[PDB]
Amino acid sequence: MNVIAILNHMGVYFKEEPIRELHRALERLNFQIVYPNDRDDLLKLIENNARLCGVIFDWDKYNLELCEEISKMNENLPLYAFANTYSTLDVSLNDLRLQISFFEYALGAAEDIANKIKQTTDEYINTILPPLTKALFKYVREGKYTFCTPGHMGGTAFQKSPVGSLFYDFFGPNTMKSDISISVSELGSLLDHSGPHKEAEQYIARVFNADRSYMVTNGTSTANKIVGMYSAPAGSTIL
Amino acid sequence: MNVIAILNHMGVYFKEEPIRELHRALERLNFQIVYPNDRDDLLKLIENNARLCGVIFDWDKYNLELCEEISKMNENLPLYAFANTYSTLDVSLNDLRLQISFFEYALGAAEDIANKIKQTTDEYINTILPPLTKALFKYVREGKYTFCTPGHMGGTAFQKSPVGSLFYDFFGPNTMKSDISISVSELGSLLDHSGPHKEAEQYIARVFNADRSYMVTNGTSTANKIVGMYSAPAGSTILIDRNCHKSLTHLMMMSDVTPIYFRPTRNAYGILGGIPQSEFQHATIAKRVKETPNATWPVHAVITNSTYDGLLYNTDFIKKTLDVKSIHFDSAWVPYTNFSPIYEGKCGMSGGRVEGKVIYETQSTHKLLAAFSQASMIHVKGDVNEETFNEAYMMHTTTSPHYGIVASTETAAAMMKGNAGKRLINGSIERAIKFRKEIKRLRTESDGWFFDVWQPDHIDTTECWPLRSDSTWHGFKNIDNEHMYLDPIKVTLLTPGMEKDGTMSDFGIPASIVAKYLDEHGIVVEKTGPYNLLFLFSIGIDKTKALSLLRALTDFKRAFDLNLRVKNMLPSLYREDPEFYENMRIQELAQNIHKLIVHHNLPDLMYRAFEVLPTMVMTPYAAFQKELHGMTEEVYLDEMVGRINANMILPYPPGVPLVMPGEMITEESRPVLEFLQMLCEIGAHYPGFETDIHGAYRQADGRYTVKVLKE
Amino acid sequence: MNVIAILNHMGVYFKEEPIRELHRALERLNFQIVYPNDRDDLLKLIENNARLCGVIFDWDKYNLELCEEISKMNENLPLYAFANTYSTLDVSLNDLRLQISFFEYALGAAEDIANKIKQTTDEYINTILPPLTKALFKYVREGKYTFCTPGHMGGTAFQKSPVGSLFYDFFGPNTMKSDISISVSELGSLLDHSGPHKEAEQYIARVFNADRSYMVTNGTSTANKIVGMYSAPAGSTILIDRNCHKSLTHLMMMSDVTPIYFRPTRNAYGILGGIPQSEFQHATIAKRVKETPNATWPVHAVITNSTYDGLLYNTDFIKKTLDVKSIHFDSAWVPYTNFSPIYEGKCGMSGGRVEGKVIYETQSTHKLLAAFSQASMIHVKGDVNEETFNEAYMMHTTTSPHYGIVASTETAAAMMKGNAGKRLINGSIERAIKFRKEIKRLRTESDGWFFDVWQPDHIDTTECWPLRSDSTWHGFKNIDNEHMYLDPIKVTLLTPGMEKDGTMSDFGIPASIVAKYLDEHGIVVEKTGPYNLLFLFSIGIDKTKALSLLRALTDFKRAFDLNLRVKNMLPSLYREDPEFYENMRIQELAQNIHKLIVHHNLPDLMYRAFEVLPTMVMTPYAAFQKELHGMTEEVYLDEMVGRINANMILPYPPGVPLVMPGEMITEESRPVLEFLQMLCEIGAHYPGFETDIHGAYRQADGRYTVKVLKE
Ligand SMILES: *Cc1c(COP(=O)(O)O)cnc(C)c1O
Ligand SMILES: *Cc1c(COP(=O)(O)O)cnc(C)c1O
Ligand SMILES: *Cc1c(COP(=O)(O)O)cnc(C)c1O
Repeated sequence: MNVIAILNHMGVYFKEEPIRELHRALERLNFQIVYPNDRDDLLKLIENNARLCGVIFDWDKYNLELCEEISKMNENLPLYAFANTYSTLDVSLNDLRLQISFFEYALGAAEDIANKIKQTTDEYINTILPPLTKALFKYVREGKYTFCTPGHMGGTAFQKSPVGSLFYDFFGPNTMKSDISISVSELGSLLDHSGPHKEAEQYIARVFNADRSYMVTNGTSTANKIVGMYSAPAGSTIL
Repeated sequence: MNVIAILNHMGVYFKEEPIRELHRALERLNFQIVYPNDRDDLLKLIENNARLCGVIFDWDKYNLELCEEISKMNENLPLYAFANTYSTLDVSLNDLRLQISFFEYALGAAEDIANKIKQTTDEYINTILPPLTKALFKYVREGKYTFCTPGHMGGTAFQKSPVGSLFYDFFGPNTMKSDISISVSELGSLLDHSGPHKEAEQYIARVFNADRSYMVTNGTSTANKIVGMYSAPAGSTILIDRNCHKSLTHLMMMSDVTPIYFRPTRNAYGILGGIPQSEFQHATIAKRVKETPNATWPVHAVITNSTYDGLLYNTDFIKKTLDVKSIHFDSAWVPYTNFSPIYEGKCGMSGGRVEGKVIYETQSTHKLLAAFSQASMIHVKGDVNEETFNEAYMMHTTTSPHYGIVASTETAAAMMKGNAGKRLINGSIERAIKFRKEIKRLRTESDGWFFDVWQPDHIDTTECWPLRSDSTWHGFKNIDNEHMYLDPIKVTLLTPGMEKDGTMSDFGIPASIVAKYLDEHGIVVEKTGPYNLLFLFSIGIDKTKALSLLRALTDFKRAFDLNLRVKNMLPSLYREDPEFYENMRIQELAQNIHKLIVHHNLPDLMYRAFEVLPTMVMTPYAAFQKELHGMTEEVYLDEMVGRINANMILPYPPGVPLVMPGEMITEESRPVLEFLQMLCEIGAHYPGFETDIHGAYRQADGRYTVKVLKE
Repeated sequence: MNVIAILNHMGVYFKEEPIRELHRALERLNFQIVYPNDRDDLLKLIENNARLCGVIFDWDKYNLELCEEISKMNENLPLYAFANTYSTLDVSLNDLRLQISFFEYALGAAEDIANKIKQTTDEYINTILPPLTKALFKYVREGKYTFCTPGHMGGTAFQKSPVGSLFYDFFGPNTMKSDISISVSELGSLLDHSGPHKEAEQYIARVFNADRSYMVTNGTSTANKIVGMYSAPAGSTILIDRNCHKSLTHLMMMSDVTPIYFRPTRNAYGILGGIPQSEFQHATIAKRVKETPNATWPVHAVITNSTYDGLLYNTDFIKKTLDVKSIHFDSAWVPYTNFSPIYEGKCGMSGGRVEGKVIYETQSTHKLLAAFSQASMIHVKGDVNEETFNEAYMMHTTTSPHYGIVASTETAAAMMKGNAGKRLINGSIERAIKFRKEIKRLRTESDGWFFDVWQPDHIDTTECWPLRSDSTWHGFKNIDNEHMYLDPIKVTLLTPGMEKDGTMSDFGIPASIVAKYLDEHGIVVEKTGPYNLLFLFSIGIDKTKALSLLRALTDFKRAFDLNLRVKNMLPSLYREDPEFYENMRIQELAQNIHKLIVHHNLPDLMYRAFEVLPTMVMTPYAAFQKELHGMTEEVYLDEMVGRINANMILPYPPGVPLVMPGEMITEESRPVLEFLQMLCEIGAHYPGFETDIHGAYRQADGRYTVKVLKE
């Protein structure tokens, strides 16, 4: 997730020069820059490419041809449209879910714009991800809780055995660090149904239209036997 | 400041080759080179980009299309125009302030041209900056004076402590070196009023049209106490306005004076109007003198122009009818009524010197300008004693002023002179009027309810809209004509909830709910409460911050029409009480609060609690003296009829004082006490909307207690 | 803060290879790598270099030589010690605050180690900083709030004007972004005393040993007015010291109180001592009450501890003999009498809570510490009312404080906490005692006259030298034992010119000539005049600024013994009058001024003028009321016997008040007027050394005029 789109070329210099200054500032924080062509070019960069999170275009050029087609696909994609002096909204742009970030064409302030894009991108990551997954990714980058199960502890024992180094370098460092048990306080437990695990049951049942949705960790073949041991008395009758 | 512009391309080689040689010479001295396109390209590099100082163009190509448009934006802007053999000036280029530097197209002399541009740029910096700020910047680069105050001495002690290195590296090396005191000879002292500080006081008064002006380093709240302690002896009489600030109340509590409160006008939405013209008469002021025990002739008058909302007065009528030798205008919200033709004769500085009188103003600096906090001014228009007024200024200013704020106080005045400063006031007005038209355009075309702007039906003109007597938008009963004006930059948004006659309605959304939604995206509401919203459109609000407010208003209608949840809209309000705000939606909360306003009747109790002034027993100065002795007690809110309060009641909403410290609530001020008991019931059922009254302490049962004086 | 230290070299390859791999990984996250030599090399990288936060060393090599010396300086300093297989702790390493992070020498895992160092470094930053400063740094990096105050909003308006870009590019981007008001929820408000501002009052009072410490944002001159406006009702009685500051005089002119002036001790050199122990008795205070009309029992006492020269008193005797429920200590020059064992029982905060009394102190911040200007504190030691004292603090502090100074006020209290902060107090004392020994060493070994330090004959000890009764260095006649102390960091250089008995000599150089000579190299004398030179040896004076002062003193003896010209020695004085100072040398100017002091008799006319007290007719508050009406006139200096003055006379030298506003010069105070007429004659012959008296206006003939009240 580091693709920034810069659509259209006004042909002037006071608008393209800030783009050239921003081109060298976004690459310092690991971000790919793409230059789409016409309106149909930007539409192909959203359905096909899924690692996009930034769309830069002139607000006084396509204010109704881009704010409608993008909202039908991704209703939370951060838009980095650049407005002008005589810029305004439209009456047909009220019932659309968008995230437009306005800016200007000022020289020297390209460094401050790069910090706002990185902060806005972090807000999009924290929104599309559930709170249970957010706690797992944050524990890897921020988490030094030792003396906890499992025994590998993010792949510590694999760095001592020669055969264990081949199994740790196959998946990745972030793979073994995300394999933790219920030995963490800020993540709760699955059997306790509290904390992040409590909000996960309400987030799945609401989207899938249900009242109480669980998470079976042994496939469907095991989940069928859980229901069968609830409404089947001894010597009764099942269909 | 290192941007050099090279406009156009002649196509020839004897003119473009010196440009290529100069391109490699200017980069050696840290200068950015830009290549604009046509004539409209260079015009966009001045209004948007402010770090530009060099314009290179052919003189025999655009000698009239560039020398006129640039002169309308900046006067001292250097113009590095290249002339030819058959080149001359124009008759239409005599009354224009420009700085044209001629050169040639000689090869090999590109190094000598770069030295001339660097010196010209240095002369531009030493000219547009005031001598006080210029001497401060030169002292940092050239200044090795030791054994001086403060103790940090440019950040010397911070390099020895491990924790001090994090605080020094945050601001910068040039930040701590500029924080010096009066231990410098070539910069003078602020209390001495000599040297660079003497020329700075005469420069600020010339920009803001005044005779003498000081630099208060403790905000406007302190500047109001310096003037009040100059024309109000012990046992005199002052004419302070009712809509006073928290600092203005302390002025009455620190001086043994007998104030006379006025009766400003107001409507039903809570918008503070103004003082009628009948209160400024001679028979009206003299009538309240005999009725008030221990009161002589008023020798000072305090007028809050403008108020907290943003409604100017008419100084052309006050300076002639009001017979007060010391008239004060608390200009804590209009530090710009000078550099615009639609603001002539609206403030105290606009006009001439009034004989036998004097005008005082406390223009705020860190409010609607661009400077550090705790900065104010004292504008004096008249003939006052210099040896007497100087002693009153030292009673509120320390002997070691912070030059980091003093340099910014004068900088805000230097940013206003010239065409580059006039476009900041007019630029904010054009962006404000444009935002006013975007609301009326998205109101009729929309399908449903929409926000409204407290403005007349005709806003095509570009001036202050007068509050006439044949209009229905202001809603003021019996208002004086040509006395109350409207501030264009002070856009007052009205939320649907009330009618045009002052009653209520079935469908309505309070302004307190919208204020919480704006804080989520990052919008701070200045004033909120019943059905009104206030925003600040100063010179710092550019086109990005202005358009960000309209998008947040359109998103509130979408989330309300679709009936969303509180958790999926207001995450900050959900964290206050997740149990109560669980199964509650955005339409259930907006309708339950609206029914409480109609049931408790807010517009009627608020309008009748501010007009009837409570009986003032003693002076506000005597109320604070009894508190220091220890004769104070805490009683309940329902048990206080006939007692003398100790503090000032500042209920939110709105934001005006209710009972002054020293008054008594008798049988005449009955609706005054009913306003306090009404807010305690409406602000106790739903979390997040608690009652906010400065003076009422919350206990453990819900009943608020106030501090009164013992009998 | 990005210095990582790697000590020693094992010589093996399995330990040095991970060091080289980590060298290429730490540089990717901006970190400086250093390689010290032996054990003494690492110790020099902590005291001198404060930007260090990482020490890498072998655990099985120096487990006891490094874990003890480092803990004595910085306790929270992270230690990246690398252990081995057979590694263990020590019994002598239990009572030491350390942060040891164990690692291995695994290849390829250098990337994971770099992430742990960056996370550990972030923990050190989020620990040594107070929560109020932590919220300010996080708001700059993370903050998207629009429509806030002030109008600049981190420098938005400065990017639109050409003159505004020069003021924004000087400080830095992070400077203007940290200047926000009380419009932020996650930072609280200063007037509300909640959130981060609530924990800041408990963090400063705990370190400085207090119960309620506030943050004044207008210097010490304003904090003294808040204390006086709390325990001094109208028509009461206060015990203010005679050697009061300019702000302390205005406190008496703003409150209708009856002050009682003391009679501190003094010598002939101009160094004022302190209040004797006989003035604190019950028979002395009650005697002046009956003699002074309209005066009751004193309820507040203002004690200047220490004075302007730096002389500590004895609080162990005042808190028991002085029967005042509100004893104030003006600690504007000793913000460190707590972090050293040689300062116990010398201030009001040292010790416990006095039964029935309260201690109020206004310790300065931008005087002898490291913070922005206009910063002070209010220390409360006792059981007082919180709701009553809160109203007095809001009468001098604006509603929109400057967080750039508030963050620096609490930072000064955090830079002194811990052993890393205590080394700055003890380090400044060791550098001060060393400077005192260098003067006596260069005095006897030299050939001729040399400067002298006002210190006892025995300075081998490291403590405050008491002023005994059997000594001749202090010169105070009839002084109380164990009452007056000496500040070691307050070195007073006594220039030759007077004897040890109080009379005059034949060969000497006044201190006024030396004061201007030090300014040529960049040294400003704090206090000069007769034959004294006061300096400040705070934490800002490092080993470079201390040694530079002695070198400038040795150059004055060389230029005076060789008899040089004024033009080739004092170029600043020569530019004032090149015609008069043409054929004049350094010996002719030094001998002519010395004869004028003996002729006019300065020590006798100064010791007798400041000793007696003029007849106080009315209170200082009533003197300012008559000035506002306009009954003030300007009379000559020779025509004022029997009149009432309006301003305070502050003659230079020395720098202490002479006549308070509201007193009368009759037949008893005859030497008082003789001191003013003597300075008008000695300061008129030679330019540059003119008479400097705050209150006397210079005319066109030479005679100074003062402002008195009309009869
Ligand atoms: C495939 C299948 C299963 C097994 O699914 P798993 O998730 O692998 O356990 C169970 N029931 C039915 C009807 C299936 O088709
Ligand atoms: C905001 C305001 C003040 C306080 O301004 P500061 O400069 O922060 O002291 C004082 N008076 C009025 C009328 C105000 O609106
Ligand atoms: C220097 C001084 C002051 C003034 O200090 P500021 O912080 O600049 O206001 C006040 N009182 C005393 C005793 C001083 O020495």
